[PDB]
Amino acid sequence: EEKEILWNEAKAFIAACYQELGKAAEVKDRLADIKSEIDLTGSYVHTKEELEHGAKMAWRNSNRCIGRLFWNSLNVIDRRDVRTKEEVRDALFHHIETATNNGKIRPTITIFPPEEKGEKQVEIWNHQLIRYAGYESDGERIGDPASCSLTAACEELGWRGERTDFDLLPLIFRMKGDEQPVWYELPRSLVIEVPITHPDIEAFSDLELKWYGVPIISDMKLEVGGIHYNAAPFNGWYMGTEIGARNLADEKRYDKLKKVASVIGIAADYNTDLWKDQALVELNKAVLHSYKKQGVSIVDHHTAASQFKRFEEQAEEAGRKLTGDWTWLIPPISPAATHIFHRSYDNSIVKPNYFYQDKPYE
Amino acid sequence: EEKEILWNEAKAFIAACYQELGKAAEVKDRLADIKSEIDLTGSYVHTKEELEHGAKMAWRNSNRCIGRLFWNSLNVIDRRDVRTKEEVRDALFHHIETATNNGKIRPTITIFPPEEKGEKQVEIWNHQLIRYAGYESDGERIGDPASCSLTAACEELGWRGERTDFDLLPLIFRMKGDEQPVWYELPRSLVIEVPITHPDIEAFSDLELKWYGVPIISDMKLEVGGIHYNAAPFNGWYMGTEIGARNLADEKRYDKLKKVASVIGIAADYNTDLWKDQALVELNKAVLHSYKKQGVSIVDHHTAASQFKRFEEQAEEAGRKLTGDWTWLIPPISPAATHIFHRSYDNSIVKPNYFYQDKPYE
Ligand code: HEM
Ligand code: HEM
Ligand SMILES: Cc1cc(N)nc(COc2cncc(CNCCc3cccc(F)c3)c2)c1
Ligand SMILES: Cc1cc(N)nc(COc2cncc(CNCCc3cccc(F)c3)c2)c1
Ligand SMILES: C[C@H](O)[C@H](O)[C@H]1CNc2nc(N)[nH]c(=O)c2N1
Ligand SMILES: C[C@H](O)[C@H](O)[C@H]1CNc2nc(N)[nH]c(=O)c2N1
Ligand SMILES: [Cl-]
Ligand SMILES: [Cl-]
Repeated sequence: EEKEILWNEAKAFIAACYQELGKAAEVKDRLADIKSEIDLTGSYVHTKEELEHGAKMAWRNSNRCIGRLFWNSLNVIDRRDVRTKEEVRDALFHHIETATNNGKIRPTITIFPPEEKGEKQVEIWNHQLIRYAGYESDGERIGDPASCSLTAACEELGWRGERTDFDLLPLIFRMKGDEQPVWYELPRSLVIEVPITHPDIEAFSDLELKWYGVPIISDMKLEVGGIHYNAAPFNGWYMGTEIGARNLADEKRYDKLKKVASVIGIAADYNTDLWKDQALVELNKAVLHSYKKQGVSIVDHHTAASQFKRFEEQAEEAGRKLTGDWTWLIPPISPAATHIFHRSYDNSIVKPNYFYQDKPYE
Repeated sequence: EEKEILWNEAKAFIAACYQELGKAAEVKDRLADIKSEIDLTGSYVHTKEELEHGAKMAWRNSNRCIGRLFWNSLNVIDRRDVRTKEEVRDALFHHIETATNNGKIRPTITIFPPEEKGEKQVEIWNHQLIRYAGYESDGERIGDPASCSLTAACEELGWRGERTDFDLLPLIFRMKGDEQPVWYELPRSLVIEVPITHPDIEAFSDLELKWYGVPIISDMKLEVGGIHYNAAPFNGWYMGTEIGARNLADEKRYDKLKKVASVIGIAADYNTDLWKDQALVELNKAVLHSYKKQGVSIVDHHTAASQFKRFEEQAEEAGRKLTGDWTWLIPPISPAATHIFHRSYDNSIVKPNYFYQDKPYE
């Protein structure tokens, strides 16, 4: 059964991949090769062409992603050759450097060896490669609450955070054969951060807010033609609302709205004053302004929605079915000001794609 | 088949209705009565108790409604006794008066005779009892574009609008047996309107915006125990966002955001300035302020969401399954600031309920 699943997915992937690459005449022979290889070894190995396009198709099929217009320009780094934790660490460091690109962010994915018998070769513990630690003890909340369980895990393994609101978590991953993951502190020279200021309101800096430049998802599984790439971190640039409307605004995250209201000089007493709404807008203006002043790539939700419309149009012109998750595609502020809000999307799952997987901690 | 459907729905409704009313011992006899009545006549007649509670259950089951906390206090007016267009007109006039209640809006429903053989006794053409006309000719847009097709229909029948941006449409409905609907102009003394001003920005009045006090949906079908009440208009009070984020903001409605931006003194040139978002917030603050100053009932989306949370809690305590449409329940501004955004809802259809029906025009 396990191998029949692999063969079925491989058949579907290769046909589709080779179609798009105008290599349709080579499907027949390559399928035989794969079929023999699965019979002999219990698996098959992607060509670099197949792997690159698979990772691109996977982004294109990500229903919850508004930034899919640029699926075909994804920078794919092939690291199936790594065998040591030093090599994984350096590959991860390199990803941060080249994706950051001095602020001109390059959408990039680094692909590590895939699962064998469902056996992971490399197991990344980080949710993102760059993220802030979180602490909760004796009514004391510090940092990012979403990071509380990973933070406590790292601190088991001998790491200690400074207990600032923005402690950088170490890279943490486990190798096949090892019982414990290893952790490495991030070189600060690799991590761009942006202080949040407001274009009009000088007092905004009193909040001492900041965020990191590059969101690098490192805990999802990339599936291509029946092959499970459990370790394959990828990044784009931020949409402003992810930071200003969620990361810094959610009560279960940094919960900054009351403080924003105070520094922008409005009362936070009456629901009918819409003070949360006003604070959200100003905080979001601040995030966009700050990233642009520093020369770090970012997109606002209006521009992003316009780009996504072009993605929709391109899908139609290419004769591709479009899939999407309305609940994730709408931005968390002024969603009805985007075209997305006013139409519906088929939330079917097409492969290749990126998938959730169970956390090794918790 | 038609009558078996009626009997099945009746069985399910009466059992549930009489349970909630603590009249469970009377289910058996009432079902026989209904069963005989369907056999003899092809239908059955609700007691006033059944009708009132049915209309209440129907509101409680309305998945897309955030204001369901107050389902049990709905004011039900039984007008199954009407036979003449004069009686329907006066019933409609009365609904507007008593629901408006000098600004202290009473959630009310007026229930007209139900369909017989799927044959309507009364056929209401209005989408809401109080709404603005819309015109489109020679590139000229006036009023509410959502009303363009009904407006053109009324103007076929001898009505003529003043072609102001806020022409009140006449009541328009057709009686069984008549080929054409009749129309009656609304007495202005019955219709409360609210001029939109802003609490801080004096120039806001230059926009000369206004809206009507009471949203009275008059084109949906109320279904109770297999009986189709196609004509049964109902009202609540407005949630502010319905007016400020949709009716006045949508490009396909009044499309006022650029004008709002100008009068609040901000540029409408760059997506990254979030000018639409800022304009939306101020326009929505204006709507809430204006309704409150005039003494007309209204609720903000934060307070409404808090109320809906209590509805959720009450459903659980009563042992009732909760149903809802996430896509309609989230407010169109700052949705992630409400609890609704952060959970999921089962969108199953439970009866009694209100349903869409085909328009007699278009
Ligand atoms: C280039 C800039 C990009 C932008 C602005 C962007 C924007 C977004 C946003 C706003 C979300 C919503 C997630 C949330 O609300 O927390 C999202 C989800 C997602 N994006 Fe993108 N994205 C970009 C690039 C990429 C790339 C390069 C990939 C992968 C190759 C990707 C794959 C995804 C996936 C898988 C999700 C959903 C993750 C989940 O299920 O939780 N995106 N994107
Ligand atoms: C008391 C104040 C009420 C408030 C604040 C309220 C709020 C809302 C809101 C905001 C919507 C969303 C509709 C849209 O986005 O256009 C809605 C939908 C709805 N409400 Fe309510 N509502 C109230 C009372 C009622 C009453 C009395 C009924 C019926 C007895 C009702 C039945 C519905 C129905 C059926 C819908 C969905 C209509 C559709 O499918 O398009 N509501 N409500
Ligand atoms: C590559 C990329 C670029 C960009 N601008 N934004 C993204 C956002 O993608 C994610 C960011 N952060 C977390 C996730 C995954 N979250 C999984 C947990 C979860 C599940 C369901 C709902 C929820 F709110 C949270 C995806 C990814
Ligand atoms: C009773 C009541 C109170 C209150 N505050 N708000 C409401 C709102 O309910 C509606 C208001 N206006 C129109 C409708 C029905 N719209 C049907 C057309 C439609 C279908 C699907 C999507 C859409 F945007 C529009 C319901 C109803
Ligand atoms: C059909 C499409 O999802 C459309 O934009 C929906 C979204 N959710 C909504 N929510 C509300 N409250 N009102 C609406 O008219 C809609 N329209
Ligand atoms: C599961 C629940 O619907 C939750 O609030 C969803 C809604 N849509 C979302 N949309 C985005 N972009 N990000 C999220 O985390 C969520 N969470
Ligand atoms: Cl993030
Ligand atoms: Cl309305």
